[PDB]
Amino acid sequence: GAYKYLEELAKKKQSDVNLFLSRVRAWEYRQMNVIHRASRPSRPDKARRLGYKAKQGYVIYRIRVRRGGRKRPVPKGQTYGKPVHQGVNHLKYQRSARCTAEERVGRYCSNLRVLNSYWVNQDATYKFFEVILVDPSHKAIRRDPRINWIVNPVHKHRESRGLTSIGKKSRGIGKGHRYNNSPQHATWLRHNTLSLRRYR
Amino acid sequence: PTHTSKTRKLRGHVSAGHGRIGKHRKHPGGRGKAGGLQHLRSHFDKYHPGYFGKVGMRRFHLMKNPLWRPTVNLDRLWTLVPNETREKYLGKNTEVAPVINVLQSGYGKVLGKGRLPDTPVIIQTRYVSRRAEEKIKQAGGVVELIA
Amino acid sequence: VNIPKTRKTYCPGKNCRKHTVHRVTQYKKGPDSKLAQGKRRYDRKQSGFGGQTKPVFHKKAKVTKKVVLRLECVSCKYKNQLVLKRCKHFELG
Amino acid sequence: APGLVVGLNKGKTLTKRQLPERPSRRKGHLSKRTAFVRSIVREVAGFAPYERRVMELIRNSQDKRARKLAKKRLGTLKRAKGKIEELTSVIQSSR
RNA sequence: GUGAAGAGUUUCU
Ligand SMILES: [Mg+2]
Ligand SMILES: [Mg+2]
Ligand SMILES: [Mg+2]
Ligand SMILES: [Zn+2]
Repeated sequence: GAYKYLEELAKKKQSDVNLFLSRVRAWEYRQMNVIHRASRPSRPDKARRLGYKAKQGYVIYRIRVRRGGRKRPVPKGQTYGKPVHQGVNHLKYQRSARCTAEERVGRYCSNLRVLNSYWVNQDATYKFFEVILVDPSHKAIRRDPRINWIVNPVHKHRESRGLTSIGKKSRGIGKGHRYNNSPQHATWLRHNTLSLRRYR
Repeated sequence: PTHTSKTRKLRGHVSAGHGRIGKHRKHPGGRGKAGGLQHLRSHFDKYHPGYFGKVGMRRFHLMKNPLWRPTVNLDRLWTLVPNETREKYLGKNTEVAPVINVLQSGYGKVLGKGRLPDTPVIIQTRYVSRRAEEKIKQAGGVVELIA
Repeated sequence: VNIPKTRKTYCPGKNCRKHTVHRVTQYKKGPDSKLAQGKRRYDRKQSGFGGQTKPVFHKKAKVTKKVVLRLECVSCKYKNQLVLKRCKHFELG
Repeated sequence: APGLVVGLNKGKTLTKRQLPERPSRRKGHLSKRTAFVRSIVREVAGFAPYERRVMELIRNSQDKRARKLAKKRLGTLKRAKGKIEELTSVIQSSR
């Protein structure tokens, strides 16, 4: 159907069609609020594959996030420590800008659950994302076995605990030798806990 | 137990055995084994020669299972077999010769130390030394290689 | 000092294990590859904040280096190295 | 397949048998519907600017320059060689 | 981003 065509065309971000549409939409986005409601997904095919459905209780929000690194917020570049910690400028936040987009939209919609998010645009100053949210109080959500899980209280603010797709990526959650540091603190605890058995 | 400890004997002896001149201060030559090249050199060079420096190649991601190969000598080969098998073949004349599968006894290579009795035996092993194979063949036995 | 550009010496090379004529030259250090593991390690260590991470020699003296003679067997292409005492002046032939 | 632990065909000799088809290994095949969709999309979307630059170098017979540019644009040489072959087919498709 | 001259299939003022 149309979804395959939208998926393939979305891969062509340098084509004349997508370059033009990106320019006009980025201009339009910069004219409205940093966080604003989207009436519909700008990328319906991308939204579906990330869990979105066109039913009551699913909500799309758009947000722009400042690009670039994290300047150390210390008074006059003064760090009061050893030279290894004197850096102020070329530093980087450990969470993705997409994660920040989810965090801020989740605070903005504190009655909703953040499901997922996707990139839509960027200029030199901002990256634009659309965040998919679900109303756990809506009956259409609570009676739906495919999205029911998110009502349970263990899924409260899953974006704040790195439990969305981008949150687990930023946490380095993965299988095998490349992710041995694993959940870091839990792995660290296992290796730094002295185990003293009853030798009898 | 504390009752038999030297601490109990030093009650009333002011310096607790650590001297009046030199005392029992906090770390007076540094912590741990720091200083092996400078003020501890006369100890390191006398009791731990070879400590400082690098020797040989690195090997990234060593996995020891493909290297597994415990060894058994010829003088232990007949001890790997049950007592009933020894009595049946060892020293007798039989049409069949016993099979000693060294791998199921936990060995990957048969080495040549010691001697064998003069009875035929079939030694099943992944590896065998040259001298071990010669002595097995002199006893009338054979080596058959396995995986 | 004055050292002849040619000398007849024992050749340790496997094909000429005898006295042969050699061409004499002074040894000079090679030009410091960027791919050597120690340089790769040092460069990785020096990146980021923390400043200078390893000692650096700020002085220099004892400019009398031991003279190292490179002896090339004329025909065999075999090269040998010979060490002499320190000196301020060197001249081949 | 000597049945030893050393040599070319080492290892214990068992009765070999044909493993069944794993459909996950079909990935990477080109379905006829997907090829049709991509041809339509290539019609609607054009070529990326670097793709046009690479094709121009191909059309001027600057084969090394095209390889250097495609590798520089895409990262690896392996992706470059695949891209240059694809753009070469496009160029000859128009001829 | 969009257009015009000039320079020994191109991008520089
Ligand atoms: Mg989970
Ligand atoms: Mg005292
Ligand atoms: Mg004193
Ligand atoms: Zn020689």
